[PDB]
Amino acid sequence: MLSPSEIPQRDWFPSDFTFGAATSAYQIEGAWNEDGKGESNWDHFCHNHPERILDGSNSDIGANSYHMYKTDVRLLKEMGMDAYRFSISWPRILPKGTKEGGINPDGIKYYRNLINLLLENGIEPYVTIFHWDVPQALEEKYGGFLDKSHKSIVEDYTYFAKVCFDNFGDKVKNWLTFNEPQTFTSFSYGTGVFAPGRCSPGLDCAYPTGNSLVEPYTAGHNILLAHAEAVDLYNKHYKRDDTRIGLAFDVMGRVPYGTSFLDKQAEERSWDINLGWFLEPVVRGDYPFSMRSLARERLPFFKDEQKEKLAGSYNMLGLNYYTSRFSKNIDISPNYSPVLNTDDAYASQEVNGPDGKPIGPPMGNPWIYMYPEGLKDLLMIMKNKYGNPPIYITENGIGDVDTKETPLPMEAALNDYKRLDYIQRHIATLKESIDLGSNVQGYFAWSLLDNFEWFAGFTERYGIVYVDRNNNCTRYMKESAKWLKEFNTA
Amino acid sequence: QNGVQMLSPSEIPQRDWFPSDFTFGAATSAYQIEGAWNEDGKGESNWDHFCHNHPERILDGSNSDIGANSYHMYKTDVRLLKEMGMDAYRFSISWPRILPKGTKEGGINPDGIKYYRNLINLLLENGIEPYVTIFHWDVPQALEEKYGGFLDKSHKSIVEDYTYFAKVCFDNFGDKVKNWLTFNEPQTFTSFSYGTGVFAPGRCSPGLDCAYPTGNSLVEPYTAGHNILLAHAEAVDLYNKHYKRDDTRIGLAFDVMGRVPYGTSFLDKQAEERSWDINLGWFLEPVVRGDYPFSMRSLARERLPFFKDEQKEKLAGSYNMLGLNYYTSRFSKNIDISPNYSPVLNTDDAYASQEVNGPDGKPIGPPMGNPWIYMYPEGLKDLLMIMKNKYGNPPIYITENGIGDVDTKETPLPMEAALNDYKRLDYIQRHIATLKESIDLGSNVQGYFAWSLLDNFEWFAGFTERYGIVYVDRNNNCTRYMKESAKWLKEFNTA
Repeated sequence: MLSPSEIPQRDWFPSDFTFGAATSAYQIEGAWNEDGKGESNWDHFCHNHPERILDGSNSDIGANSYHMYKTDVRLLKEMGMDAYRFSISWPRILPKGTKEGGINPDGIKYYRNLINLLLENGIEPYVTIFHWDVPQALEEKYGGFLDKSHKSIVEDYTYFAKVCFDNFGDKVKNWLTFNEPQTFTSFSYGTGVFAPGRCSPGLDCAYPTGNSLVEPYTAGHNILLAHAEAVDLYNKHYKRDDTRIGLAFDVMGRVPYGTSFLDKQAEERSWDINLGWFLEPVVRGDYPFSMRSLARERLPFFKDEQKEKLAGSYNMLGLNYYTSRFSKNIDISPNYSPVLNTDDAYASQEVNGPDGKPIGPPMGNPWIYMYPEGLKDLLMIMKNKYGNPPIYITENGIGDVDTKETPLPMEAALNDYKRLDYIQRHIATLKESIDLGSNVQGYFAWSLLDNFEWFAGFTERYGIVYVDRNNNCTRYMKESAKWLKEFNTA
Repeated sequence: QNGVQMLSPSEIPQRDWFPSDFTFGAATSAYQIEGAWNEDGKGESNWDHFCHNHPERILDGSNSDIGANSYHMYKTDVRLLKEMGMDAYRFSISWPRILPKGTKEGGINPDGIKYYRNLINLLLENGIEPYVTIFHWDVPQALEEKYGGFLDKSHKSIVEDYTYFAKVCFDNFGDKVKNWLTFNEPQTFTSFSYGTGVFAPGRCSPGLDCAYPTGNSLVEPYTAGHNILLAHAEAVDLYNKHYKRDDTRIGLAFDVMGRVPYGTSFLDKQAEERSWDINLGWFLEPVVRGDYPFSMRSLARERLPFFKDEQKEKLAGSYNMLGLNYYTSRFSKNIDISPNYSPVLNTDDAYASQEVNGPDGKPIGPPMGNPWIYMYPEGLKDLLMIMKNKYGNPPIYITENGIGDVDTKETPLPMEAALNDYKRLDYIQRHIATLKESIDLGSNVQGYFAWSLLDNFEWFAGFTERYGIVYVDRNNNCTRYMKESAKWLKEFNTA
């Protein structure tokens, strides 16, 4: 269901508000080895462990955007988009990932052509420096963001950002240092469903030698050190009175399981372990109190000089919202003990509350339940607790299932009203939040293109534009994308 | 300052401002007023010892060997309450004056169960409901000298005697008293007795400046507190089957300072929460749900004992009414977890400081005279709303509230000024009015007790402070005179 008068109209938001779509470098690029591109960490994972991909697939082609960016810009423009959020392949720019491994010239040419073409068509680029693709070269030289020396990674990351600032600084006016560090670290060294795939012994991931209790924090700590270092560099030599830098946090809105004041407390620790873990540091200069008290020693401290670079190290914040959960309290005692870094929030995240019903109508996959109301909740917390800063909904959408046993007909795939409904609703929620005081300034539909979904392989289509992989990645606009064209063009 | 800015005439609390069933009274402490520490073979309490062997720990070196010698003037005491039209009267029973050994083997003091016996009937013969406090910091030196008192490691050598000093009370008294209070201000007791050691016996960690610097400021306060909690459920359960009655009620008295964030930051809001926890929740949460509050279990960790499920049962819901002792409030400023900070007292586990001055330099409220009471009636409302909205909105009795006029050797307080306590009158009228606003807001408060119906001994403060609404002439025959406050209260109840 949906509704006539309740349908978001472009003239519901200010003119300067921005609307666009987003994608990930590894998910759409392909050309995994074309033109001297280095081996990313995911290239390795997929190739050597196809048994960690729901369908054993990989992104050696993706949506072949590396060769078809011309059309990607073409869709966007006929869709009348205001901006395009894409990410840059660290391996494609720095094959060895280091300054001295050399700067691959082809990769620079690509992002220049894409950026220029996006600009000639009046589309603003919102670039994500790092979107999970860590050069495999660094992965073996000192264990990527798992570097316990805190320096190699920070310097190797900082130099990468500098190269980006140097070759795309005049055209790119909006930067994002990292994309969802909470996940990346949690999924790469906690559950281990992400590359490299480490985890505590006994658990089931590719390299069960890791430590789901101490690794996520180590990698996440470096990330924050790299952000502060890159942003320091940005503010000192590249920042213009009209350019911005920041980062995107993954986030699900938490809600009390029952009614006990205990579940409200769980909710708080939940928002903390999820959003605050990385937000609090870039805002005040240190992690959430809760975490320092529940993960005690397993969470490094920061030198005063670091606490200083991190605080206020942003002009805008990116929010990636999909669903929400119920947070039920879990008391401290001898009967319980944390398995994952995430179990430190001494709270469980349910989908179904005490009434047995789902926190929202299922959207098709194993985790997306529609609850746009949690979106407003998050927008009010940013507003009332963390200074109501410029927020951009950098990701939002759903993923239609399309597998071997239950392939999804192209005619049906193209008629995504479950998605069209989902988008309209969240976009309407931004009109409610704005009226409620939020400082949101834009929305990005997740996956302008159908593409690789990490461990989910090609079983899900998140795009608003259909990609025929068994053709020549030919593209066909979905109903959602067509509404978005009417929304922007009207 | 000296001048009192009082409430506008129209703003002055009237009696018909509250329901006919609300109750108004005054309160006192056994050791503080009784005196007669030994008369009639009464066992030595822990404070008798402290004061006698350590008069250096008393600001004026005195003790309460006589106090307000109420032991012989209970008739006069009740007569004042009658005149003032008081509805109830809170008081405590002296442990060593029922069992100079706190145990069966030690027996009982005939004249002990006599004193309190007459006291009650007399009170009941004037329409004055009695609210008795089972334990009020007075421990029989018997137990303290035996197994350290409430520092019992076993968790029963002391849970036995108490459950016995208690049970035996319900025997000779639980027949007239319709409202009981197991303990009074456990937090203060523990933290002051085995943390900063200002309270008998005076145990604080090495390096610290107390009488016996060999204790552990970070653990003892947590064990003594642990014991008191068990001793409570034990007793209460006993009273819930051997002395229970439909028109009776039972609970405990919690001391509590209001908490308000120091600054605008959300970090200070968080500090405030841990502060309400280390103070009120430490003991409240246990009797409400069965276990201490999350924050403490995370900040104090191992130092905070656990409970057996057959204990997490006898504590959960062990009360029909709760007692609140409110005096002042504080600003809670966040203090982060880091290599540069480590706890020294059991109270430092709140990772928060309790300021009196705000970031604007000014006091959270006007100083009332002594070293710690700042008038902030709003804090009382905040508390009542938490009891309401978070802890079930149970029956609350403001069991203590008042101020202490300073009276020392170097700065004697003339009886004339002592008798005109407009600073105290204003403090009471303001807190009483705050209850009227709390009642309209939904709070389930049902009574108010003025702290110290009598001028008396003030623990480590000795006789330097007069908290009474009735002046006591110790340099006479403890002759009593009503202060201006007590006179208004008589008009408030009588009008």
